[PDB]
Amino acid sequence: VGDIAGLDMHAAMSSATYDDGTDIGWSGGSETWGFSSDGDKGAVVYDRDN
Amino acid sequence: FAASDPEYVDTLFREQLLEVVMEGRELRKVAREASNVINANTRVGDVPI
Amino acid sequence: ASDEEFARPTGQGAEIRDDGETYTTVAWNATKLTEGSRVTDEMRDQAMV
Amino acid sequence: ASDEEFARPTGQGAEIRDDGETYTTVAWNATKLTEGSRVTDEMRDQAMV
Amino acid sequence: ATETQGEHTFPVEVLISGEELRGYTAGEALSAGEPVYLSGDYEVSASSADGGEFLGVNLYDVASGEPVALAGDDCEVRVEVSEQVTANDEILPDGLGTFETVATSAASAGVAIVQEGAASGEVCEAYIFAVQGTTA
Amino acid sequence: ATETQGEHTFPVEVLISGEELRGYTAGEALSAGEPVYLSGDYEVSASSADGGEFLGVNLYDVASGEPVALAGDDCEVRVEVSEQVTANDEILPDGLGTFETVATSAASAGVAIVQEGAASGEVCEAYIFAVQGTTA
Amino acid sequence: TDTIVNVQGSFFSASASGVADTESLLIDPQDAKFGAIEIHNIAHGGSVDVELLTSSDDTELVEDAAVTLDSFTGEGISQGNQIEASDNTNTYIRITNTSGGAIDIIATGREVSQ
Amino acid sequence: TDTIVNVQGSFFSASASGVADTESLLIDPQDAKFGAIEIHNIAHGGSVDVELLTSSDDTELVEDAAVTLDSFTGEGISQGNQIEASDNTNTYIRITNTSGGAIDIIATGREVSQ
Amino acid sequence: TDTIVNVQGSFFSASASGVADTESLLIDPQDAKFGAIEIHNIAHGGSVDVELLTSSDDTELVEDAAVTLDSFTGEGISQGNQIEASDNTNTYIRITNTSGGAIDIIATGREVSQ
Amino acid sequence: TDTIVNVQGSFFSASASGVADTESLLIDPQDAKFGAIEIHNIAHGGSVDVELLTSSDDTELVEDAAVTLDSFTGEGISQGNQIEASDNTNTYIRITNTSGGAIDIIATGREVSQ
Ligand SMILES: [K+]
Ligand SMILES: [Mg+2]
Ligand SMILES: [Mg+2]
Ligand SMILES: [Mg+2]
Ligand SMILES: [Mg+2]
Ligand SMILES: [Mg+2]
Ligand SMILES: [Mg+2]
Ligand SMILES: [Mg+2]
Ligand SMILES: [Mg+2]
Ligand SMILES: [Mg+2]
Ligand SMILES: [Mg+2]
Ligand SMILES: [Mg+2]
Ligand SMILES: [Mg+2]
Ligand SMILES: [Mg+2]
Repeated sequence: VGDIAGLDMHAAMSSATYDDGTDIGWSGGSETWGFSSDGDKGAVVYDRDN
Repeated sequence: FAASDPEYVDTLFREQLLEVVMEGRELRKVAREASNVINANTRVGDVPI
Repeated sequence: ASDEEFARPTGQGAEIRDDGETYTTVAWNATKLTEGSRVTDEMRDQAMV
Repeated sequence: ASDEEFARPTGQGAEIRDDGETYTTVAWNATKLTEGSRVTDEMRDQAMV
Repeated sequence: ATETQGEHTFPVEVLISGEELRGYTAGEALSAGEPVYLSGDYEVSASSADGGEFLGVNLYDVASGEPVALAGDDCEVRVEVSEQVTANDEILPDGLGTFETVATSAASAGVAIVQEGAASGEVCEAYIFAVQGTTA
Repeated sequence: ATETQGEHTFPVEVLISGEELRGYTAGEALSAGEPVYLSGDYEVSASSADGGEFLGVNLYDVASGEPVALAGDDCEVRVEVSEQVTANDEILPDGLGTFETVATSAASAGVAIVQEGAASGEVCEAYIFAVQGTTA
Repeated sequence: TDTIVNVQGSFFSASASGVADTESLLIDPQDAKFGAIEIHNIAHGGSVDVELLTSSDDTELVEDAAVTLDSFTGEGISQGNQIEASDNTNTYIRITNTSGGAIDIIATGREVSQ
Repeated sequence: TDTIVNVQGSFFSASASGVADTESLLIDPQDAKFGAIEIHNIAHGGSVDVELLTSSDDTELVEDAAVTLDSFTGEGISQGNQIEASDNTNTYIRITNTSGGAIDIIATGREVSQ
Repeated sequence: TDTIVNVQGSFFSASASGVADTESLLIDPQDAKFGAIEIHNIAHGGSVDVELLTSSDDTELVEDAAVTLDSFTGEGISQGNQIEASDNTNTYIRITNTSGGAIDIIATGREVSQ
Repeated sequence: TDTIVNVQGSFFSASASGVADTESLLIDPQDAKFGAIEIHNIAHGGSVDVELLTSSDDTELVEDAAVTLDSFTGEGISQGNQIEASDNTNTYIRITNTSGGAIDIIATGREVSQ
């Protein structure tokens, strides 16, 4: 799981942690963090150094 | 109000510019491994077939 | 203990507000589970086991 | 930095041409995140933790 | 006032910010977040409705005759409401251990301003800014 | 508010004294010394005229949605007035980013008291003593 | 040579009891696990208009395109349809009651791969 | 290249012999091992009403929405239907005898995934 | 013995809102992930001409062959079609508005292997 | 329990533009990678005869048997057919123009196993 598709780190994150804008003073991001319905962003694959 | 950043952002200090410039797109470089390489003695030459 | 929270986005010079660790309990109240069995002396004598 | 581009084919004794490194910036604008809590001295003494 | 995290109910921390924390004596048994007024000399009891009876809110549970810590004006507080409050609503004591809006009450000026709105029976966040005593 | 010293313009220090400095989110673009009220949950917007809309003065310039600091009550403040103010005048927001006297407004009570008098468009020194919200 | 049994892929249904004289059942492919639906059956306890909609929003119906497919009269069943809707293509099906009173609507079919 | 043989469905049927003059056969998807059913054939020994119901209980019929799909006169077969019902949607199909005497009813179809 | 569940297809749709009085929806198989499409449903908010085209270019539309399949009159739906197109065969479907104003067009189907 | 998504078919099409007054499109199963074809759609830009031929040669059309299946008239579409041909059975389909002028022809279908 930490060594898949040429990736060498898995960063497992929480459901609550993305900014949905419901917390006070937090201005929501553009996306939906999830994996349940159309447009849900469930993973990000990336270069750690960028 | 008291002295604070949003008031004096460009009058008491400069916004940081990072010392490291971040790299653009790197293209894959393989031709030397991927072919027979001739280090030619001349700019023009012929290979016998 | 209470759940972890997210720290609060704040202005400069503004008061840091309190959201302290908050506590509760679950109360155990151990319930006496009991079981009895009675046997006569003649039963105890005559049984093979 | 701009992306890597490709060198240009040239005649012999001819002027080398310029496609030097061009640059841009990415901004950051850090937001203050704050958390606070308060405890009375008597609570601090009496608590098991 | 209480908060839910799964099956657990937690005691709400009445104080969000402020240092206007003052010692009185309880004239009766008081609960946390309860609005209170002066019933005798340095002695506080729970507020009745319709104004003229507010010094602050009680910070922890006390029996009758015990020393109370009170949050006065200049405190941001988590307080329970009997009706729907929007932000910028003025609230004052309800008479029921809670806050209601100035709009609902027979009074015409409040003691706290609502900073975070809440439904009936829920916890708003408010800023205490005034005291009400007797004017005749 | 701003201060001309020859060719130079300087920002006016909004805060004279006090520690009633509290964090909110800007509901619109706000400028230093501007009066504000709660437009949403911990969200503040520019006050309108005739009272019922005051929490404090904006300490520094902010864009919409940014975290703002306010001076609330028990702050002494430097603020811009739309009319002549003498000492002991009660003032509240004019709806123009400035303050006016209670005497000029349709309101019957103010939010600050003028300590140092000023002409129209100039900086008075005032003490913030109240907040005003929705009473119906 | 290898022999396999085929069971048909997931059943889908949306239903409403006592939908009012001008209200609607909205069939949303978000409710399907495969994200896309094919409606074979529309059962109506009175007259209904069937409408096929595209949304301008990925998650809620905010109408962009709308076509009234057909109007069914009285109580009955329509079967053998292939009315097709997807979440990723943002399509919705609305069955609107047009009887002079409340009706019951049941729609069924199957899930299709998005 | 790989070649597979497809055997269709899993068989589903409900039946009643001599259902009384005003009584009914209740087709319940809970009887199917995959939990959903698609009825194709209704054979009826006399006149019948077909009714499609949603229940308000997860396991028993407690009527919420109800629609009479069609009425079949006389004795015969209705074939090539696709009346669909499932357990976790609590859907039910009722065949009601209207003939005024005792009749035989046989419904057939196949199981479908839940 | 070995028992598998079959989901019946992969979904495809093209849609346009307010397509003008002589404009068209181009249904392009290059938008499908499997490379070929089969349109079953055309829902039309007014009158339309349906046209099938071969391109002389592998990726753009440069009309080699064209046939008007049918003309649909008024608002409605055509369902159960099998209008077929793919990238490698350079086939496109064009739905052209013929109404005296703008309309909404929704086309649906499934993907087929290239 | 194991669940599979079924994408149907492999696409097949032959087409021609401006085929002359008595010339033809020869639909040849040798062009299918699976060796056999089932044709669903014949789009014709004028009147055409459909003809089905067996060849006495494995690779070229040397007519053994020939049958004219139908004559279509005007510009239009014939859809949902199952006209069928394979290479090892040396079967060819000929669409012959009868319009008295040049027309466009598009045939589509899917590949079948040999
Ligand atoms: K005060
Ligand atoms: Mg999407
Ligand atoms: Mg040479
Ligand atoms: Mg908390
Ligand atoms: Mg030169
Ligand atoms: Mg360049
Ligand atoms: Mg303070
Ligand atoms: Mg969607
Ligand atoms: Mg059930
Ligand atoms: Mg269930
Ligand atoms: Mg192509
Ligand atoms: Mg190609
Ligand atoms: Mg052959
Ligand atoms: Mg052979």
